[PDB]
Amino acid sequence: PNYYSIEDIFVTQEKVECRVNTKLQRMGFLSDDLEPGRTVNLPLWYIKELKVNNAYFTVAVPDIYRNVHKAVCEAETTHIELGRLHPYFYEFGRYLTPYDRNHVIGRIIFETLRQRVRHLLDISKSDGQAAKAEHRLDNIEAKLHEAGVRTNSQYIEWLQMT
Amino acid sequence: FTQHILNQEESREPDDKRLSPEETKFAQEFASNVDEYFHKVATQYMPNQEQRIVTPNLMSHVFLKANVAVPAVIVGVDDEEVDMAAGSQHIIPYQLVADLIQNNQAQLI
Amino acid sequence: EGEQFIKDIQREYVDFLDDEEDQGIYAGHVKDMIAEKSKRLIVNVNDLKRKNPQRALGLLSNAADEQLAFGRALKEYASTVDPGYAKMHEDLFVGFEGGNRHVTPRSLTSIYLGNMVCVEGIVTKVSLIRPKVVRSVHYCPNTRKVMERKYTDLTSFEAVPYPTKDEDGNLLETEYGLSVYKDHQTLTIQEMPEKAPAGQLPRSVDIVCDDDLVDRCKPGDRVQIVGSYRCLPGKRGSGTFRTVLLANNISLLSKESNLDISREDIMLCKKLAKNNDIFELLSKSLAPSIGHVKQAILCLLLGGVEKILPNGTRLRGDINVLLGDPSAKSQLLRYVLNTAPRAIPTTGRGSSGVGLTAAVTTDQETGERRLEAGAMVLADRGVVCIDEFDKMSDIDRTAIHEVMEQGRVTISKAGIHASLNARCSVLAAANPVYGRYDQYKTPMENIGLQDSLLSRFDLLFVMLDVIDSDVDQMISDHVVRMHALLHGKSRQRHEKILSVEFMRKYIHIAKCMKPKLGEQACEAIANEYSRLRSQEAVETDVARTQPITARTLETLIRLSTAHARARMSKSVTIDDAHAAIELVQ
Amino acid sequence: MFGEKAFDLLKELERSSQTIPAFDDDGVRQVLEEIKAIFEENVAQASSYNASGDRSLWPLLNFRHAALQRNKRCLLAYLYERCRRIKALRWEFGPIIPGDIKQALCEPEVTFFNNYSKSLAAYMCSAGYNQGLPIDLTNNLRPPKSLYIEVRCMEDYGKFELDDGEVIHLKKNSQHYLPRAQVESLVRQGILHHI
Amino acid sequence: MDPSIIEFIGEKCMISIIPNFSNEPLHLIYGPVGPFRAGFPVFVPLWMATHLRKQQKCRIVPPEWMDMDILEEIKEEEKRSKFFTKMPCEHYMVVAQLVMSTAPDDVPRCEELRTVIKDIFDIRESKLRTSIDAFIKGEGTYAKLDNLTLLEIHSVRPILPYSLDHIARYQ
Amino acid sequence: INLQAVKKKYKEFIRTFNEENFFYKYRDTLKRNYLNGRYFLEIEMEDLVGFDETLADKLNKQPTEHLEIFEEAAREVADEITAPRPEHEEHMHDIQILLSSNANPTNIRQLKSDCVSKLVKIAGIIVAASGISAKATRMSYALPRKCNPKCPLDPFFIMPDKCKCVDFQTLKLQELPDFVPQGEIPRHLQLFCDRSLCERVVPGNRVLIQGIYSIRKGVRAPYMRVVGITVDSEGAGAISRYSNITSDEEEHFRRMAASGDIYERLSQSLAPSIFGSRDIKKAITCMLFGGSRKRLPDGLCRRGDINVLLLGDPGTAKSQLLKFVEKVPIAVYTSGKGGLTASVMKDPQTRNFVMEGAMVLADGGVVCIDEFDKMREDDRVAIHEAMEQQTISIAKAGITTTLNSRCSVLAAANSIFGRWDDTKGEENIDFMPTILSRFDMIFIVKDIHDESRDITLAKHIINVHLSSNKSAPSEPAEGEISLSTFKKYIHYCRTHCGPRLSEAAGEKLKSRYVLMRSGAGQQEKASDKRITVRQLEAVIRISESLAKIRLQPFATDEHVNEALRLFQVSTLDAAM
Ligand SMILES: Nc1ncnc2c1ncn2[C@@H]1O[C@H](COP(=O)(O)OP(=O)(O)OP(=O)(O)O)[C@@H](O)[C@H]1O
Ligand SMILES: Nc1ncnc2c1ncn2[C@@H]1O[C@H](COP(=O)(O)OP(=O)(O)OP(=O)(O)O)[C@@H](O)[C@H]1O
Repeated sequence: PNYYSIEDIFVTQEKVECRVNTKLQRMGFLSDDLEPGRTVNLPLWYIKELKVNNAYFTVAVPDIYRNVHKAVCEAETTHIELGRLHPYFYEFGRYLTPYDRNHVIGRIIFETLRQRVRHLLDISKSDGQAAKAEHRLDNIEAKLHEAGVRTNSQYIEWLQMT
Repeated sequence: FTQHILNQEESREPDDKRLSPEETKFAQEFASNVDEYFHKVATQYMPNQEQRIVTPNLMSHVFLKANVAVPAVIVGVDDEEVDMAAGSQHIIPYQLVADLIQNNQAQLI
Repeated sequence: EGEQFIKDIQREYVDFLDDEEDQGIYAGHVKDMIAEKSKRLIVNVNDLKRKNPQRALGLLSNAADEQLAFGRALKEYASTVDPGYAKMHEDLFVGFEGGNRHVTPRSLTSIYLGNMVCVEGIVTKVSLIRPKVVRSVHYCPNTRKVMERKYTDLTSFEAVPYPTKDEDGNLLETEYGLSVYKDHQTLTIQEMPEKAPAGQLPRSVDIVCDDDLVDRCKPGDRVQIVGSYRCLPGKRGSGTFRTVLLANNISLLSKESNLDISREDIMLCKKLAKNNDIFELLSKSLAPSIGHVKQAILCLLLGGVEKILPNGTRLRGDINVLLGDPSAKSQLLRYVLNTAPRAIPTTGRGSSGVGLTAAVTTDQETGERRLEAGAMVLADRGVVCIDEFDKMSDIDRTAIHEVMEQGRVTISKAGIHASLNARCSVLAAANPVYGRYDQYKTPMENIGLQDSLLSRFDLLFVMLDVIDSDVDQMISDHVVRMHALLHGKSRQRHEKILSVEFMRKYIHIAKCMKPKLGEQACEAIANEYSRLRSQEAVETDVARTQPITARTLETLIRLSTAHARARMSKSVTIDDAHAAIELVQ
Repeated sequence: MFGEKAFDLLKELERSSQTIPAFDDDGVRQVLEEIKAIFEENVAQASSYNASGDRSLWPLLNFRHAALQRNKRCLLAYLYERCRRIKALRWEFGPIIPGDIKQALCEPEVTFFNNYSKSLAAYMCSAGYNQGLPIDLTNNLRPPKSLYIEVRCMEDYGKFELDDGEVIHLKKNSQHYLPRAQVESLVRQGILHHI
Repeated sequence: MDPSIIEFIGEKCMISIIPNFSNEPLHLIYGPVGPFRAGFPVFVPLWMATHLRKQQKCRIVPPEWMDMDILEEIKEEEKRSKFFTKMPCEHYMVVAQLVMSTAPDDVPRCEELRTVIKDIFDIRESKLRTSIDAFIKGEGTYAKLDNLTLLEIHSVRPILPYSLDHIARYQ
Repeated sequence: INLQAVKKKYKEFIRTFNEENFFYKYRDTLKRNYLNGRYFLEIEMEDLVGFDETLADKLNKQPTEHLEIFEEAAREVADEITAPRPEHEEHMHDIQILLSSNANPTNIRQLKSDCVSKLVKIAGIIVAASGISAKATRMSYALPRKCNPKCPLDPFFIMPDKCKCVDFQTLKLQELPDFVPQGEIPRHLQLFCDRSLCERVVPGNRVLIQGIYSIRKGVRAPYMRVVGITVDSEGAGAISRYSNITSDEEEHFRRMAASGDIYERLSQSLAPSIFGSRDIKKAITCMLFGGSRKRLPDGLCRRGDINVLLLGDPGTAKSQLLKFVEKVPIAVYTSGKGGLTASVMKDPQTRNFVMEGAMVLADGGVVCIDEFDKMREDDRVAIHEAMEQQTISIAKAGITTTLNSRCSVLAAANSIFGRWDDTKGEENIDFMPTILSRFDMIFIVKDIHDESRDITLAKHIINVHLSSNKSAPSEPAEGEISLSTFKKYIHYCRTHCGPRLSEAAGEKLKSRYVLMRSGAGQQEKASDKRITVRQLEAVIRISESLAKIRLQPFATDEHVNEALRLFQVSTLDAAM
């Protein structure tokens, strides 16, 4: 029940900082009653199918995801640097996009990965020994990264009977 | 693609065009087997009551080889398929073109 | 007027002036209509890329005169918008303000030349000031034509440039007053070093500044800057090369006024102030990573209270304390270096500059005669820590006596009589002479120094470690707890009501008030001091009751003052008395 | 861990690339002792008056749903990668020389294994010839040459060569009465990079 | 995509050589082959010249597009080729390798040809990256093949598209 | 001539390098350097003989010019391949070359007037080198008179918007310790480095060097630069920061890791000549490996490494063991007589108070000393401090730059009168306990008698001490081999894994330390007369080290029974 991949369930787990609009009951995994407004972390599976118009919880984004960095990184779409404080960053909106109520995120994501349509000019080889640039990585670009390394490493073997 | 191949085949079970019989032999053999292997996981408590699909996607960009009129022979395809040729290509995906290839008008590489 | 594209560039920075965003906001009610007159407009490169990318990244690739074109356009604009304040006929440099490339002082490395970029490092070498020579409205009574001649140098723009016997031999009275002047400055930065590979030496930089930007912090803080690169002199055309930096606005990154402080955050503070049993929380706030004090270390983090008289004298307001065998006393002071402002550790083995200078200079560019700084004035209006105290020499101790107790530093380095205002506190660490010992022989003489200091300090005190066979499993329980979020919600808490950031933000108002004494402290303090000097020296404690003086009063009043700042009760009570005094007993 | 271990589950085969000592049936036992611990709650409140028909129970439904998702699909991986790598070496030989052990057959896998063997049975029947010539397809690629001689190799074990020799000792110095039909299985399992 | 898979494509192409025999113990195989007699040319595919030249039976000579002059003017045509250039048989990067491997016991000028063919190879390859630094807006109805070859394009094939589709879906 | 070189020879040389297998070029290497911003290239010096037989014998004599004809050929051959079409040479760029060889190393004592303006090869050692100021190539030395109404006598304004910029670092070299310093001390030399080789050599390493001995102004001055540096292979002479290790090396490494007979193999690794002393040795090797330097949201940067102790009667091979621990990633050694002060001196140039800074020099290395005993207390307090917080402070003059360094430490000793103290009570140390407390290991040495041991230590040493014996039969033992492996293996293993404990280890360790402290207190009460956090926070580091060994992140307390039975030695040593 998904767009599978070997990352079968690095898929619906990304945790958020959702707010509260009105009350709920019996939080279960965390009172059959609560207040209007108490910040709470939540996974993505059960929220995946609870009706963006319906309002138990609120317009809700994380802070790296909040529009300030994301705007100035569709302007810093030249060296927005990643690391591993948020390793995957490439199809989050491919669920989360419509839940903002301020329609911002899809264009950001597309520009970022259109920069990979601009970026991988360079990543075309395995020149020598093992590992070169192996921690600025979402682990979906890592797939095609290894793949291109493979195709070049074998194309090398083509270049003569070698 | 053992999942919804069967839906087209139960749409008609085409003639020698789409599939061959021994493949269907295989398909039913395998579809039965996975369940009788799932036997020793959850079949005293197998499900009590659609979503398992594998190979549906029809937009993986491929490379075309035209073989036709050097002008733009316009045919059944969603996009602006303009500028068809005799030795050339303007790249496209597969949803919009599963039509020319069944005519053997065009080719892949 | 050089290459003709320069004027296209002038109009292209005018092309920022289209509509409401800049034609409405950024020009007009911006400095002079609002009448602050801080000439430097506020630029943000991102909007420039969002309007003119060729003029955005033309700037962060070259700055030959684009600054000057910005200034030309600004004066052309304001001359139309409001010519009344168009009477400052100079360049009017502007922002360039606002993570494209933010390498360290260690990596300002053979490129970025001709670029405008970012640096971080230490506020350091807060240094000397001079004015600058611009242009002067000369005059000749023989002819009575007030001519002019502008002077340049490379550190202001590209080119390089007084008149006597000008035309044929007529008069020249150089008229000042209408001759103008900027302000000038020079200092440096060092890498905030803890990113270092300590197999290497953290490297350095060189920075120059200009007029309305001058001398904006003290050496010993952390800072950000964003500036450009220039390199003038000979380089085997005559001898190699050098660096300097300009083109910037200042950014300090350790403040609270940086925070958007409206009337709501104060409102949360004053709401929650009504909660009484918060002292025991804030004690358990400071050191969430360690038993064990900090109820009062807090008060040390509140400076103190200053009290003066008409045209008489003044006192020092702050507190200083310390008490212990080895194995969590040499790891409880790094809750100061990186919890709260102006915190500087010192060594325990370092001489000649705790407050000394040595005043050494060697033929400066100007006539710098004699001065260097110390290590206390850096900590004015705050705190100091040290490790390894008792092993310090018996040289500089008396300087500590003086500058602590007298609350002023009025010293001389054999050339110049000196005076300043340093009104700080200090800590250190502790070690007995013979290791694991404070109890069987005596409580005193296990420390081994003058009995004058406990007047200068406040407390004769005690600190040890072991337990018998019943509670040893209880310390096992706590040690295993030390070795999540469960049951620290039995500790009814939040990571925003108890934290670092909000905890820091309760500095401003607790230090802005002046919680005066009422009267009902008086009889209590008097009767208590009576009992204190009477019967603290009996029942196994006779020799540990020597250092009493009439100094427990100024400490008590420091204490009730500080405790009156942590909830802002503009008054003082008996409950404050108890919470302030129970330590001494 | 709460749905992570399958990358740990194949780690019995971490070394087993092509120098494989042997293989085992790891990582099912406590892991499907789970599933009968949880169905109780997964169907506890089925159309019940436990909450009198109210909206709040929707996390429970999806809890069951995602639990099934993770369980079943890790099962698909523990099935399919085993079959696939074994299918690689089972293209490198028929059931002439089967697995190193045949002790790590996770018990129901008899059906699975042998069905795929009968995949190749169908393959042989239709392909090769209509009646079925089992078409020599991935091993014994000698051009037409002699039928009976032995040669040198590089120390394989498993010792399953039942084909047409008395005892050939299929290792380095499997050097004995080897016919062609005896030696009909090997090209790459770790044997004859060197004649 | 492999180093040899496309030799099960490309090696079927044809050249023309001279063997040294009369007709063999069998004379001719029923097919497009011509008759076998020494001292004269015969036209063959390329899955034998491998088998033949090292079987010490015959000589071998190349097609005409292998030279210096034609492959010294095609490059200066290629320099202004804002799109593509001349294409001698369209899988000519592999016939060269399988010729210059064995054949050079008798072929002439067996290095400078390598020089020029790589000098065309690299320039066209670096061309086939700059399509990408202009390929905007998901333009999946507009691209280049016009006089492209095959032995380069497998050096891109699994990298870009396999992710490009499910990525640039947004437009 | 200037051009006949670039006209054909260098320009076609790179183009012509041909071995089938279609690798043997410097073209593809140049491009795959170019793509990733590197801007360099390497060559040997005996490949040109594979191209010609003259140019090399001209490369030695006039190198300074040839090594720019190379740069011109390099860029004019490389910018043709920059061109995808005429539309992506955004702009050209300059490169630097490297050359290497395997000819023979020399010594500093032969660098004289004849070996000047000429290529060389040497092998030395490093102390320190400068910072990174600047130097450039051109802009818009003698700058003559003419001007270009008058404009007089040299009015030249540099236009440094239009100047350029390359690097500058000034490296250093001291000799090796086996080329007649015997009746002398070792001399040394200062150097020069140009564009891409700053941060290529930290001080404290073994070098190969390719350089040139040229001057700046008849008593005029020396200096040298790099002409394509390379490095040393004293086992792994230079394998200290970078990685030319390959997947083969990672493969061999991790294939050694899972081999579960490596640790008891490695307890016999250090001494191919010494007998016995194995429980002493099971944690002289873990000291290298180190555990975890876990900082937290509060202050507690808790103590990362571990520390060693030993004191014992002479005659048990202390010195050779510590010299060996120095020998086998980076470290240094003194013993006594040295500091409590650090280095606030003054360069007589400019008269400032610079900070030269040598526990600095083990910030990833380690340190070993003997004689904490016979060096008195004026220099023990700075080292009291350093090895518990690593924040080496400074407060002398107007600077408070409390820098830091992460170092461990190893301690030998000598007690008076042998085991006279060690039988009876409180003369273990004569000085104080808080550097006996602040350590981890507690390993005493004795030399007790027994005739079997006597006769065995007799013949065991003779076959060792007979005619440089170990040519053949040392490595033929099981796995006790190759310190070079140990160097590279450590510099992997320390720099990857971030291990930490399980659940089950914690309670068992707490109960065990509880019983330890209770036994100490009972010895206090069972004698009517007289247990730190440091002991727990150190013994945890041996679990850290072991998990570092086998490369498993998470380790067990049953895995660590060995460690706590090592600490048992300490416990029953300080038994009294
Ligand atoms: N209650 C506690 N709170 C915080 N840390 C603790 C506690 N108990 C033990 N520790 C840890 O144990 C170690 C104690 O060493 P510490 O730094 O206190 O020595 P020290 O008091 O500086 O020694 P000396 O006073 O002789 O210089 C520290 O690493 C500390 O983190
Ligand atoms: N257990 C041993 N097995 C083999 N050889 C030994 C042993 N102990 C000592 N030796 C020999 O003696 C020498 C070691 O003596 P070492 O220098 O350790 O004494 P030391 O510990 O320095 O004495 P002190 O501590 O009093 O200075 C080595 O050179 C070695 O050849």
